[PDB]
Amino acid sequence: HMIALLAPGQGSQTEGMLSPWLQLPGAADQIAAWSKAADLDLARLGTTASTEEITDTAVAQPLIVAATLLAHQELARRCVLAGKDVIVAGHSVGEIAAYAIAGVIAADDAVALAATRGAEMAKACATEPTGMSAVLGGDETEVLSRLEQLDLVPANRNAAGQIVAAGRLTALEKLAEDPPAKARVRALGVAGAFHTEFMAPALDGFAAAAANIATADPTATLLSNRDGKPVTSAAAAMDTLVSQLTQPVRWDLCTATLREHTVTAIVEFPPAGTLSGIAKRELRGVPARAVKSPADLDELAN
Repeated sequence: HMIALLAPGQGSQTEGMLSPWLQLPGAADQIAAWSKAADLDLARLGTTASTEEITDTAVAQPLIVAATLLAHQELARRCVLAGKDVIVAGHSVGEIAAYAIAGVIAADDAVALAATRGAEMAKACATEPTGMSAVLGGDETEVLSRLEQLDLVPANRNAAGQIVAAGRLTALEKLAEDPPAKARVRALGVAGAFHTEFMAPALDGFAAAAANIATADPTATLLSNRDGKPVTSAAAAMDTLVSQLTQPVRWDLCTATLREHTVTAIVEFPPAGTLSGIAKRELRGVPARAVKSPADLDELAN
């Protein structure tokens, strides 16, 4: 059989998200090591900081990856999944955590790389007034067509009827003013058009950081948001990760690939979001587990 391990992206972070994890043995110590690598007080950020302060992309990205890996670390500690085949996939910034889960990069380097990705993208959000807006429902063709008409990018293709448009706020506003029939448009609380050319100025810093990190070929099937296909080599995986900075997240293609395999169970790492639910739609009959507390890293075995 095969267990799908899914790593969440931005939008799922919440105040105190690390509290229930800093109780584990070695947790606090790892956050200290990661706080150093990312030059960020992740400890206070994930426990006391306000949801508003942590919504800053420069912070939520490494914080989300940190939460994800703490769980993975503990999961690795108890060897609960030792011996079981897995397929790994992450959404957006979640890919960095997915890479660490799949053994491409060390956890400390993953968090620091995530912190760089956040600081660089934050910088990029300042070069143009951009944003992202979820578009739910509506006739797919009409919605997508409308997006191109407005110079908007379908930065996220998450599932049928589940897309995220991104571009200049100016174009996002014209979208919300006249939405395609039946389509709901909701502006997301993000500083810019992630996964689009508008993040281009963040490439240099992100690319340089990635090129200096020690990598290894994935120890497990690792999918990419690029096209839902696996990246089989360290180099291919990293090059794709850097490139994803300005490219659409094809989450729909990733889940389609999961279907191709014999995924018998779905595990979504914290801060648990909506990946489990999205993955359920295509992998019907497959049980899912939302990891939001250490008291969950047990059932995963059975």
